[PDB]
Amino acid sequence: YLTMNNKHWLVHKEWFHDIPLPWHAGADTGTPHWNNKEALVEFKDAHAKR
Amino acid sequence: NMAEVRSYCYEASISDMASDSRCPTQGEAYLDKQSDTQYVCKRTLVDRGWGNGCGLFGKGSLVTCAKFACSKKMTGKSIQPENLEYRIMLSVHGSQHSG
Amino acid sequence: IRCIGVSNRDFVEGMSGGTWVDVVLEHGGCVTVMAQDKPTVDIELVTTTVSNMAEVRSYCYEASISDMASDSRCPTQGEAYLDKQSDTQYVCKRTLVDRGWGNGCGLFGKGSLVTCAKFACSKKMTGKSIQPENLEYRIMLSVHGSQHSGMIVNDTGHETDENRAKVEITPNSPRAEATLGGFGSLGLDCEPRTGLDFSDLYYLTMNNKHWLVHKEWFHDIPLPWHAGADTGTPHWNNKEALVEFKDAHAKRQTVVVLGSQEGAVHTALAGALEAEMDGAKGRLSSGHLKCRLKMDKLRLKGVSYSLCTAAFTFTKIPAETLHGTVTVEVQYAGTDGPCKVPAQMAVDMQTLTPVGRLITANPVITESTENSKMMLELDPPFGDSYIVIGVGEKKITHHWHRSGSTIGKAFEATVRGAKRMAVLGDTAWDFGSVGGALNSLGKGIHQIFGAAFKSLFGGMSWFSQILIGTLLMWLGLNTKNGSISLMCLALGGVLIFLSTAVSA
Amino acid sequence: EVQLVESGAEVKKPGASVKVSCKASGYTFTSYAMHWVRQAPGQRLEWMGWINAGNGNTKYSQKFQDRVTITRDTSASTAYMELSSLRSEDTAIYYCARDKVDDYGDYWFPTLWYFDYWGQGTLVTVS
Amino acid sequence: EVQLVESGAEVKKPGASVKVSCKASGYTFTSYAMHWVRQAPGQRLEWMGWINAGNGNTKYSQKFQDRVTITRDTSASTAYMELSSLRSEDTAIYYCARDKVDDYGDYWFPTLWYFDYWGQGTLVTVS
Amino acid sequence: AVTLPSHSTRKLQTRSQTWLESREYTKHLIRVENWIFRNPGFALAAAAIAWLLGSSTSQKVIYLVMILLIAPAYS
Amino acid sequence: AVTLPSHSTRKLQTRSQTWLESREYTKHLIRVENWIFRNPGFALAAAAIAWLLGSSTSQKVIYLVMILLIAPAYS
Amino acid sequence: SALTQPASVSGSPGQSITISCTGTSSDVGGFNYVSWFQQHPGKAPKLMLYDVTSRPSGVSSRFSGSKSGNTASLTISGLQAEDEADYYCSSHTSRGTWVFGGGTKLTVL
Amino acid sequence: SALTQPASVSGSPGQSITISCTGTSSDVGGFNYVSWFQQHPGKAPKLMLYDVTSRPSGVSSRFSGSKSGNTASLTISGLQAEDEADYYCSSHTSRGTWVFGGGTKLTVL
Ligand SMILES: *[C@@H]1O[C@H](CO)[C@@H](O)[C@H](O)[C@H]1NC(C)=O
Repeated sequence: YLTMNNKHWLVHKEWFHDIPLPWHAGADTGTPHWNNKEALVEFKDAHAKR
Repeated sequence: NMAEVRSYCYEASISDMASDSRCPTQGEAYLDKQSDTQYVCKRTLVDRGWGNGCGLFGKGSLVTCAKFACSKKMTGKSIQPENLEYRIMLSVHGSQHSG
Repeated sequence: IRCIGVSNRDFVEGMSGGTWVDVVLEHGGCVTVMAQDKPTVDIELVTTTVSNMAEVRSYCYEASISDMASDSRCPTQGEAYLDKQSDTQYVCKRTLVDRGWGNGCGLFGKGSLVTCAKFACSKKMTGKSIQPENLEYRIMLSVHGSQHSGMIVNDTGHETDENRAKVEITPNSPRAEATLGGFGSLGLDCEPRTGLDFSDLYYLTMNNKHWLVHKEWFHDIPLPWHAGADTGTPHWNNKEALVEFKDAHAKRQTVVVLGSQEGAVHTALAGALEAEMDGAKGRLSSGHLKCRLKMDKLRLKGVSYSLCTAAFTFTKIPAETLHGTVTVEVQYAGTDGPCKVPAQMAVDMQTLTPVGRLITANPVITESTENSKMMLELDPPFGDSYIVIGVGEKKITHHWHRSGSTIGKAFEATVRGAKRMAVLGDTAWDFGSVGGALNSLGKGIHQIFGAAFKSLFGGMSWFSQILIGTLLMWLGLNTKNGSISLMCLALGGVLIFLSTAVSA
Repeated sequence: EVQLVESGAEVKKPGASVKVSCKASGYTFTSYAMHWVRQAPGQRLEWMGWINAGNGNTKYSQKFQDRVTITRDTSASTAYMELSSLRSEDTAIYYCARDKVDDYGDYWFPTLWYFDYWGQGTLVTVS
Repeated sequence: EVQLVESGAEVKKPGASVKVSCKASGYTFTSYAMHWVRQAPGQRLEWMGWINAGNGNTKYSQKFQDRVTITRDTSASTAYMELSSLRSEDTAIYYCARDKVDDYGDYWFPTLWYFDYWGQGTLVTVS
Repeated sequence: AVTLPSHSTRKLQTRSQTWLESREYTKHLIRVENWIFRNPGFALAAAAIAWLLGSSTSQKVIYLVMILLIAPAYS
Repeated sequence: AVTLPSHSTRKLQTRSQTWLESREYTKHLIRVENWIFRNPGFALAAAAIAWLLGSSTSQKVIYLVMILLIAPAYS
Repeated sequence: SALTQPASVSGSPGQSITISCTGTSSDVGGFNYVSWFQQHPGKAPKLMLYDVTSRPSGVSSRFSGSKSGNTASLTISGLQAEDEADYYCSSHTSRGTWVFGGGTKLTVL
Repeated sequence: SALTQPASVSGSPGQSITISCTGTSSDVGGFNYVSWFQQHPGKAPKLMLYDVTSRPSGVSSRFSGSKSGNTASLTISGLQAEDEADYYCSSHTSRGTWVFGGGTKLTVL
């Protein structure tokens, strides 16, 4: 089952294990340690200004 | 009776920024956040001039490490054949209509 | 000065043909102009202005859905309807799915159900439009000569400082006469109109980060466009794209939002322009300009002065900077007044006589005291050399060794010459000056092949560009006449090249 | 030529919202600059700043990463530094000074000089 | 020269119907067109007009959309605005002004100037 | 971002309607169209290229189909 | 939804950094690869199909490139 | 929907004053339709501008119009003593109707 | 990140005084950023150094800066009569924040 917000739908273990987003593992106590993160938070610069 | 096999954060809240700014041939910039765990860092090379103020000129090796955060993760909750069920119904026309 | 170690800087050596030099100014770098005489002016182009603007459409990211009140009818008392469709703020899809005897026809089969949702947005693009008039490319002028790299301080925004000079050139007033006190008035005539092909670029807002995109791209977005004329009651065209009516197979119909599409729109923006806005403009980075730089009125300033006296104490170790010059900044001590600054690159000392062609002509210190503060630049030869000012007793000498060979500067320079041909190309032939039957016939052919090419292969991402590159390559290894194989392999090779040059 | 004034930061109570203003005068603010340096009586000048310009950006000293902010209003060339909760130790003078901004309007590397002029100073007391 | 003159009405009690005349003088009728701009003293001018005297067409402000109706008479070269079901508030003075029609005789987009002349006014008051 | 996977490379086959089955296909085609509506030139180049390989008449057309379909979708 | 246009079909060419030029050009490639790592079977079928058209050797390989690239992206 | 015009203004003779008429994109911004009507109170209004920058023939030449964005600026210089006419800004909206601004009572000293 | 310069050193008119600012490799040593702020008891600390030296436009030759690693030495000689003020040494750390030494209040004559 794949829950986003208050809706739910089945997905296999290929589309679901193929997602680029952060991993997170099993549970959310406190705030979790987010695997990956490269997909979100894309940062680059030109002109060599910070 | 479902488990949770992984999660994805479909939203993002960046924070806290800062930057490195060490000169060329000073080696590397540190900034300690690459030590701590959720602060994403990508090291880039700022060709650095006298405005900043350094001895040589060329790739300057800084990275801004901004602290990641999440909101509203999508859970991947998983199941197995157990803890499943059906609840089938039966008809048998006979003579009825509505019960 | 104002451009050192700035990378993409390109210095043009000598205008030629009667004090006329044309140059292309792109934000990613500088241009430092040096003539046979006259100060060495360092032009650097910063920012761009977006003026009045205007809104074109809008797009919704996020769909609230309320109500959904439904209407069903019998197998035959037509298809369904309900009051809420005339509202036009709702969305309804009549799908014929339901059954008999359950609801009530005494007529097994069909059914028509209208399901109407209330559609209100939250976050939305404006998608403003740019027209070439009224945008002026701010441009900064920085002449070398006497200067620390601050110390004078006062910049030349309003003036004082007398070394630099801001110019804002707009298509309603080009020819930005710039007055550099005591050097000369450097006039320059730029075309703001024709450089970037605006009017093909809509200025695009999201939440804060703003972008520039094609009308061709911006009209093709599958969102419930708006018309952007006014609000008061925003009327959303479409609404169909962002909500989806999922009817269950056994019975009934559901209204389901597609949720915030926000990020997906970020993905679709791959390769925009990164843009900055403020209330009346929206600072535009990137860009490029074309300008004929008129050197007519200039003076070397104090060509006529003494050689100073004893000093030569220099503050720093020149610093071998990128591409060319070793940029020197001395402090002749004890000088009386506005006296010249002797500098020469010596192949051997020995009998003086340097060949260096330094790029900072007639350097001049300021007033009396001792604080002095003059910064220079010298282009030495690639071999070993001695940096020397040769005045007073025993002066002060320095030993310096450049790296790389004339072959290296040869390949290096055409490397970038190619990138000038690659990005912004078809104006790249405007980097050189006083051309005819070399640079114009050149820019002409390149402009025709450029228009055809862009028209032929538009729609090309980097990966695509490489693929079709290799296909044209493989044909270039085959077929016949040594023409379509050579023309084909040629054009394939240039895509591959434009790809790699884009990436680098 | 260049004037920087503030309105005085008297004394509030421990748990008070103090807002200090810096009125830029004469010198064109446009792309101007600013800073805030609070020093207590004969204190270790502290730099609790905000590199503001036209754009309204800020970067705070690790010490005030989330305690105080200073919004820009170019209607009057005024910067407002607001430190939430004036506790007792703050009695120090908050000066506003400028390090005029880079050409591009974006501020990263400051000028060689920092502060060419300074506010009059504001004594704000927690008592 | 160009002359516009009007009929000086009276109150005609709340709920009555005013009829004001604009008889154009000193220029060519057949290119006159016509407007009606209400004003009493102390508030903003409203434009409740119509725009076409060649064909007799009309366009009214959405406020007055159906209240006024307008007759043109070329024999008298006169346009008659008539405001039915007037109320206490519409105590005002009604000027008639011109913005010359394009030659096609169809009036869609005005001259760049609008009103080069004005009726001399008719103050209308409601009891 | 650049969420690659399109669940339709798998989907699931069942009596009931899947998520966006209609929106899905029409969408795949309407993407290609206002791709090529904005680059007729590439129809020229693709034409000459395809007609230059295979000599066999029809595959020619197969090459045009392959090339017109890959340019907008992947790349 | 399913916003079709990918702005790279035009981009803009300027010395300055485009939006996602890096993660762009690759996320193309890395999309194709797993897509292929999850369906080796289609590498078999695509292989036999391509190798049955054109008879010309290297034309074959063009067909496999044609088909392997068309399947994951353009449905 | 009346255009925004400020209530009133004064000052020394010869001195330039600026009257600001702010509309929306529906009218003042996406059109060059503007005019400022000098209305001598109790007398009939007259039109002191037309086509913005332009002026009718019988206009005192020291009136000047201007526009950028949504604005209409009537800038007068060396105000001669009898220049108090209630200034109303008016423009042609996109919908095909004309709207007169709130008007600026002009105050001479 | 802190500035440790000395608290107050005394010297007679004309003999030279030397204030030492000792920083980190993260600020003083790894950059050219140094500035010395003369703070009179009465007026706000004002600029009087900036980048090792380079007098701003009030040279009053008698002030000179220097650096040797993580040092900042402002050497004043020729005591400027009533030049007594607190002197603060400043630096731009690389983390992007400014730090100011503990100050050296000076004693003159
Ligand atoms: C700075 O500009 C002012 C005028 O605003 C001038 O009086 C002063 O001499 C200038 N100083 C320098 C170093 O340019």
